[PDB]
Amino acid sequence: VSPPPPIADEPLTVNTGIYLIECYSLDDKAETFKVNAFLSLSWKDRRLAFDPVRSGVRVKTYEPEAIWIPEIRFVNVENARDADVVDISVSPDGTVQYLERFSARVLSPLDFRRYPFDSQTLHIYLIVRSVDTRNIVLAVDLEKVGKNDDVFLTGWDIESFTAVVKPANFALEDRLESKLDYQLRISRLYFSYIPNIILPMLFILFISWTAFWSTSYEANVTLVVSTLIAHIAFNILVETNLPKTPYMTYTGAIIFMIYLFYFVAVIEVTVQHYLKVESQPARAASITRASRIAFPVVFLLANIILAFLFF
Amino acid sequence: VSPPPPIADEPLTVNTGIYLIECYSLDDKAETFKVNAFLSLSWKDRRLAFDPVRSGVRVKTYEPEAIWIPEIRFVNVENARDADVVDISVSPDGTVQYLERFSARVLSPLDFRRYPFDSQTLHIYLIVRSVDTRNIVLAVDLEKVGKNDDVFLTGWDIESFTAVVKPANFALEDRLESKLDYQLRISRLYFSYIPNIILPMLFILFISWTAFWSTSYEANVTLVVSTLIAHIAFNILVETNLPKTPYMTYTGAIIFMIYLFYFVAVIEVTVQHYLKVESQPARAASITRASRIAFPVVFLLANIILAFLFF
Amino acid sequence: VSPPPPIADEPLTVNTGIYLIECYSLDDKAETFKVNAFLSLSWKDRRLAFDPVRSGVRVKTYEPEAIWIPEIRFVNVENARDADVVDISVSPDGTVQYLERFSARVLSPLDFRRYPFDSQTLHIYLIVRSVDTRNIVLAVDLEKVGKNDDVFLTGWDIESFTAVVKPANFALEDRLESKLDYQLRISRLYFSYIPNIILPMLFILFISWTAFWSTSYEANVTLVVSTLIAHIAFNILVETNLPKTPYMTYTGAIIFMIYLFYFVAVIEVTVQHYLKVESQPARAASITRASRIAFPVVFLLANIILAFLFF
Amino acid sequence: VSPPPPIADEPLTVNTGIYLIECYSLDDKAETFKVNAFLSLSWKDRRLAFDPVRSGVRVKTYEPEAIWIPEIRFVNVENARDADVVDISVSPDGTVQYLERFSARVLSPLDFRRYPFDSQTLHIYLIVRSVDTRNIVLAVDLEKVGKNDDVFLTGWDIESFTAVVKPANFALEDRLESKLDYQLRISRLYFSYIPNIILPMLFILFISWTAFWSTSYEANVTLVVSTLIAHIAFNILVETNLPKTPYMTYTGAIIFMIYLFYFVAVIEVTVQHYLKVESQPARAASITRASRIAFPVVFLLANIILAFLFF
Amino acid sequence: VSPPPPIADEPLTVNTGIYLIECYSLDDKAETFKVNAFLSLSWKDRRLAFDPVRSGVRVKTYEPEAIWIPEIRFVNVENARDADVVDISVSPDGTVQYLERFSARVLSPLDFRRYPFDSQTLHIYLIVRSVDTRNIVLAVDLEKVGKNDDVFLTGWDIESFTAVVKPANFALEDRLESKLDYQLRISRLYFSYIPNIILPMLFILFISWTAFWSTSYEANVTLVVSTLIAHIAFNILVETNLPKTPYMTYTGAIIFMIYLFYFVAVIEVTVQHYLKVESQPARAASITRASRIAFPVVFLLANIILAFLFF
Ligand SMILES: [Cl-]
Ligand SMILES: [Cl-]
Ligand SMILES: [Cl-]
Ligand SMILES: [Cl-]
Ligand SMILES: [Cl-]
Repeated sequence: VSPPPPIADEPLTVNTGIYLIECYSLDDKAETFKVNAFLSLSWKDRRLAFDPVRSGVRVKTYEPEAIWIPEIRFVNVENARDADVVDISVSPDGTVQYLERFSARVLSPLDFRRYPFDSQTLHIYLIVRSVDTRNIVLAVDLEKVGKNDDVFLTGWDIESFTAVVKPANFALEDRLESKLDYQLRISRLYFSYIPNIILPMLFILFISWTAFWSTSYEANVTLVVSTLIAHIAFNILVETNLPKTPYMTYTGAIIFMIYLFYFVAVIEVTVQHYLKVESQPARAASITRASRIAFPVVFLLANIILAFLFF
Repeated sequence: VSPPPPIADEPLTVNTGIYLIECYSLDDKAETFKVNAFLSLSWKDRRLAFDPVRSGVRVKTYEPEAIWIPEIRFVNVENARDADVVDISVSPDGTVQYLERFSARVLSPLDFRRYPFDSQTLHIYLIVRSVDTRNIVLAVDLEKVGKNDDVFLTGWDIESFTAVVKPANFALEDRLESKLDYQLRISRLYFSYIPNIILPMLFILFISWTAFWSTSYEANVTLVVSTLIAHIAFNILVETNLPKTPYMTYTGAIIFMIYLFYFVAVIEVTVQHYLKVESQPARAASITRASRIAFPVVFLLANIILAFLFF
Repeated sequence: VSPPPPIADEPLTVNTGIYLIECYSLDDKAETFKVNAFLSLSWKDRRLAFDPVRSGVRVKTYEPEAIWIPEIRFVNVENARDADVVDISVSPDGTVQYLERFSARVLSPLDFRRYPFDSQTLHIYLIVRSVDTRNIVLAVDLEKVGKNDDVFLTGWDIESFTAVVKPANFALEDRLESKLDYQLRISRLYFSYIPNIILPMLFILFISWTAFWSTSYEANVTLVVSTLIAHIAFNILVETNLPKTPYMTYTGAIIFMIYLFYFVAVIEVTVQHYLKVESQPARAASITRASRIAFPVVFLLANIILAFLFF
Repeated sequence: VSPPPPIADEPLTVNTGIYLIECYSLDDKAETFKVNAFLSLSWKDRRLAFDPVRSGVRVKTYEPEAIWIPEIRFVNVENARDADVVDISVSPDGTVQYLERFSARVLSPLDFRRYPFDSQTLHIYLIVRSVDTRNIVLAVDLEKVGKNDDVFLTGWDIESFTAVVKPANFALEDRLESKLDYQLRISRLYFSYIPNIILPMLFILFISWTAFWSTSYEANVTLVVSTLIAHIAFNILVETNLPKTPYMTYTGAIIFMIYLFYFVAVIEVTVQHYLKVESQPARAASITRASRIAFPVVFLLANIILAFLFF
Repeated sequence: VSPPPPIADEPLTVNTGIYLIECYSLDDKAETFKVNAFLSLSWKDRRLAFDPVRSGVRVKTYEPEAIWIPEIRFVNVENARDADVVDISVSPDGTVQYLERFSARVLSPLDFRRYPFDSQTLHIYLIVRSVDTRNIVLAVDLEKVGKNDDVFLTGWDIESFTAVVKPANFALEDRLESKLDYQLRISRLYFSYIPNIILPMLFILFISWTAFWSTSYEANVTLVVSTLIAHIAFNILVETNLPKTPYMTYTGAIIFMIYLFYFVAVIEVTVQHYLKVESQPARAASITRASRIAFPVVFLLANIILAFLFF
């Protein structure tokens, strides 16, 4: 089977449409997401036209083998989609109505700089390589584009499944290629963030600060070092629930600052001691009393600057 | 092969039935479960009818190729099912008796808010896309719906495999679609919950409370901080056995409250000390003696409120 | 091709036999095991019979397409087996000698209640669905059932590959089905159990008991709490080597009791102190001296009761 | 279905070209990377030549079956590529223009000796086995070699996709084989290295050094041992983000030196004590005061030697 | 197509040869290794013989369909190999020259008793099941057996790819089977063993021994228990880099002995104290002074006995 010849110097337009049946398995690491959906295509193959009175039928159904179907592919798929033809329906003028059900692991990039307040746009790029006998351009049939209301992505809000109606046609390896963009907007919904990650991580840091209402260097050391280990222990626990990135996340910035607040604390404790040791206990208690208000206020301000810096 | 024409303006009813052979691989994370089962279908194709005395046979067996079979699919499957035709049997009136054996990873959502007392309902949605020449509606043949007594899901009680006899018919991409709901009820059976998760997590919290029958700030600090690290260490150990959710679980609420009870404890210990340090040892021991009854009773009440709040 | 007609009202018997070539990949979690083996089948198709003098041949070899072969399947397989026909040989009386080489992930349940002294029986269930024209019953040909001497399952002793010659025939979806049971007996061989898991877990518990030959509440606390953390640390280390179950294991029972022996220990230490603190040092040292013999003996007895309870 | 006969004794040159569509899944462990790309090939099969006036066509398009295509393979692929023919175009002189779209997991080795400053060269080796009737040599058509601007490898800078135009021809199993080298240059971009790995690992080491401005052997021990455990705890946390190699990495060298700086520290602390214990408190404080400048300066120099040694 | 008839009562010899292209993915756990290679076969089918002057050709190339090819398989493969025919060449005497490129996950057993000094022999078993019309024996063509110089197995030294020229012919399911053994010798090259695993594990054990140059039971307890936790912590870190076996490894024996050296140490510390407590400080310091030389020397000897015991 060969492409349908053009009556005039015109390209064939293939009216696309993707309906998400079930969208799942979003790999925050691999920047992948698996989607099970419907692809719909329509074009005019005048060779396939018929007289309905003579044929005794209003619409003829054909097997993929039997007729010409355009080589539609995806740019950002891992390996080729696991498609299965659902229906092929030729109207008496030659307007083929194709529908397939596919499932493919897509590769859209993810940004976690604002984690756990991050929001994504998941791309699904449709392409069609123009043949040597006639060029092919894509088009979005807005009716045949949608999503099932039951489509669920646990911990995310599935905002909208839209499509840039504008196909960015370009040249590749001395041939025209028509490219459509299907964008799936999702926004994070991490509820348990504060009780699971921040709130307990804050208490461990606060427990460390009880070393300013103490003067025992033996108690002070246990207090600061022990809480530091408790901090690292808890970080190991929330390793799962955290973004594993080559850049700095919003949450990653907070965690880092907390490591520093342990470091500064130890300095205070060591100073408070070395002053008392060197018999200057005025400046010793002056520094401890200061820290009481200093450490918290500074932390608050720092976390404000920090926050606004990302948002 | 074309669909069977109606006698009048009626739709074709396809009598479904799923028999679970072996149900396994329930991913508590991915909200998936793999199932190996039998799909049975029945409809009336009057073209296929015969006079048994003339044909000399009671039932004729046909190859899938040879006769018309309806395109039945699943909505919530990951990738297409690994089906295989077992038998096709046409009775003398045209009633085709189809049977296939399949295996597919299903996507039903899971709720762990009541963990480890949670109970699920696992959905398997059957669909059939109506042809352009006649519409198709589904039906449940209650007899052909069941499960093998040996079907095992370790740590769960497989309650019932039922089906909502009511097919929710709807319109999609300008065509009718009939949808059936097959629900598999499972309820958790986590026996070792108390000895594996709660009982050792309780002892570690109690060990921390022995700081109210002490007055040594050096011992008190070691006691509370060390048990806090022991708590976090044990949490890392039961990380496996716990639900990894964006919402709060019943168990997750208990764990959180325990983090707080360490925080409050440290405050007590710091207060008991700062009072003794500031030479007010009456209010110092008053607070320690109070906590002895306070901390436990409060914890008990809190865990009662907590419990009833989920149940 | 259609089934071989009976002489009279008798069923066709298909003589089975499975020879394990290589048995591997036993998932203690998923309760699966992968097996690469030979399936052999024999039945009498009198239509296929020949006069060897006329045909000039002793045995005729046929292609699977060419002749009738019974639909043999497995009940507890994950997805369909990766079979490949090795040989089909018809003797002059019609006795077909079929042989295929397959590979399938089986689903037999595992019991770890006696871990690491547990022993399993791995089931491979063979079925054959009776046709509408004649019923089919299975049979074991003891000669064609065996295993390669090189079949290895690391850490297990492959005891015996046997088969219950009795096929449990039953009714399913209005038809007879013959079911054979192929059992593979394996017994655990965990040598390094004592040096890897128990022996170091015992020392950590003993180190904690050196708090009865001490009177320093500062030393006593460090001793008990630190060893408790060491205990939990080591439990995290042997998490791999341990059974992850919703029930109680033999080993899991020991581990739990050890958590309790830390709890009781802390009570002793706190009591020894609170008595010395309240100036009753007779009952203080009496309790410490007692524990010296008490804690060990009690532990021994408890571990005896415990052991006999499972065995 | 036979190769094109040579005009003279010269070999057939097949003009190659790979265009990376989407490059992803770089396994730092398995030394693999998955790539989805276009392979383009061109050669002259004079048998396929035509007179365009007589044939009434400018360019003839053929099915892979219909014409001779050279057996092109990859050396370093895991399993065979998931290729799909996009277009085959024969010009009137016999110049075949082949294009396929493939996806294969490649096996290029990785070197992490300079981690996280490492830079790789990812090899994709193209081969063609010379037939018994005529030899085949490869060639790079620089125009048909490139990459999509959107090709992303998270945490890496995709420098250049080049090809050594020189095909290294050699003999294998008594036949000529032409081998082309496609090199993909990538350089690491680990931004968060200092805040995620080094900076907190440095603070923990510094906290340990506060034992030189102390004289309490009880505090000194807690200080050094606790930080050592905090060190090991943090190493467990950054286990993910680190190279798991049988050789020494740059980072691995730093980590090792840090383990040693804890060891030397403990010696100091033990010495400072044993001197004070043996009533030689001049050499006791002399050693502590020394370490104050010693430990840091030595560490700095050591890390300089260390650094220059890899770079 | 049927097998080539013999001249007399002789068997057909098929000259084998495997050339490793890329050998990778060695699972130390699953005892598997994936290999991408060339399989070459040669036999004499006198039916296929030709007169080169009449045929006008030196060598004729045939499609797998067209001529008879022997059913060669592997014994220790997981699932069937992903083979692809590269070339079939018949010389004028009937000597067929077959070549295929395959990729299969092999199952050879591994021994880690001498870890990280272990050395393996990786088996690839070739078999051919003799037909009912003529028997088939295998043979090694030493020329067609080899490996690519670039074949890499990270952390191992690929010593030699050899083959036992002696095919172990045997009877299975009433038929002859010829079995060839292809052995791949590999020896471990774990360079970073000492700096990554032993050297830091030694320091942690030595840090514990600084309790013999101390008399503070409070310091002594912290010292020994803390280092024990540091030991367990480091063991968790090197869990990756270690062999997960049901038997005892060389390394596993060292680790165990170290657990014991902590146990003995605690006893010393407890004794040194209980003697000083019972006012016998001569035997108290005598035991501490002894241990100073005892513990190290004993450890050295023990590690010598230990070492020689495995080697
Ligand atoms: Cl695609
Ligand atoms: Cl489906
Ligand atoms: Cl099966
Ligand atoms: Cl390839
Ligand atoms: Cl094979």
